[PDB]
Amino acid sequence: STAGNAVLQMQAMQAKQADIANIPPQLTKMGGNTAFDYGNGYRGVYVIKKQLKAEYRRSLSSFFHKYGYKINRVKKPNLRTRKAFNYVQTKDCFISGDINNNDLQEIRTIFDNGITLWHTDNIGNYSVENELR
Amino acid sequence: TKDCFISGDINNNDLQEIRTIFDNGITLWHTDNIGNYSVENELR
Amino acid sequence: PLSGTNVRILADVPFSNDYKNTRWFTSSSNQYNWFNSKSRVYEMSKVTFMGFRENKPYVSVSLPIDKLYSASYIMFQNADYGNKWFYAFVTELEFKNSAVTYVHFEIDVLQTWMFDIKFQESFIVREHVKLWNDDGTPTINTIDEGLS
Amino acid sequence: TFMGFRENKPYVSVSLPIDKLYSASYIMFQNADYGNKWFYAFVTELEFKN
Repeated sequence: STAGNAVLQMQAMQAKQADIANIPPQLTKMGGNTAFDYGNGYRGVYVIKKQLKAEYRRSLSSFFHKYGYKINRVKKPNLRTRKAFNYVQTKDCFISGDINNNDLQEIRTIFDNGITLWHTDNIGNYSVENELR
Repeated sequence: TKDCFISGDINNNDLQEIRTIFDNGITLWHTDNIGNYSVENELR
Repeated sequence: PLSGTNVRILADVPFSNDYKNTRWFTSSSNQYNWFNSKSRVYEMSKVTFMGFRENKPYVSVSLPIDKLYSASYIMFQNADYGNKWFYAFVTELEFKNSAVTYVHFEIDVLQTWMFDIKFQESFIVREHVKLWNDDGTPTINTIDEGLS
Repeated sequence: TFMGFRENKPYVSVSLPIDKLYSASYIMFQNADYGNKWFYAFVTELEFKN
């Protein structure tokens, strides 16, 4: 019931079923008629900025907010970057220090299993902004 | 069935077992020749 | 909970230790009034719970195993939590002699602490959502169910 | 004097009944031999003696 596999199942339940192509199937028919294009004011280049639907923004934003981004690189973990909380999950992490190797081995597994580190006494209140600094 | 709901005047322990029985699948016979699948088994 | 007051053993409570279903109430009062409405199999003004050891906790009920079949639930108060009602499942019946019976229980963490919990922002797999806008137009729900 | 003598479960002997210890969540203590280090521990479970 570790926080890590909890997140993994969450990744699985909202798993990307398909990418959005954004190639109009009517591209083929667009040119050919110059009188049609210039008549209706089609001319030069157009810059069309597209962004995902609001429904999925809420979804993904909420997810990212609680459990951060996927990282997949080896470094020392961000433990105190945000104002409120930092989620941290590692794999085969290395933690040293003057502690009996039994306890030290347990701490390693704690971060290997994933953990949220709070910096404000209002623990569990995920409604905050949790910005940097 | 899957996550079936069966109610009635029975202790919740037994009732919970019956639910699992149908959740696991079962053949209910209506003729005394049990296991004889060679019949037509039509409606009515 | 060591001791108990105003104890009632309850029948006709449908939900069980599966915690797949339970009855949800609006107020501490509404909770009690619902539970109050059952056909009372047994009552006691004070009870010393004595199961305390290995863990099976229990009560000593002075009626034979017969007539005690209907037993489904227990609600009781404690001196230390004031007039807070504690709600518990009837897990098991065990042989005492043939005239008074042992009724063992399991505190319902849902029913008991129901109004004492605060739910915070959590990932939710499924829930019942608002279906229709005011206009009669359908609310937008496009999450891929993955169903044929 | 802590007496969770068995390797895998340690405890303390608290001279107040079990009903009053439900709220118990955590334990903090120092040791004479490790100076002023504070030790922090979860209250895993309550067990009835008398």
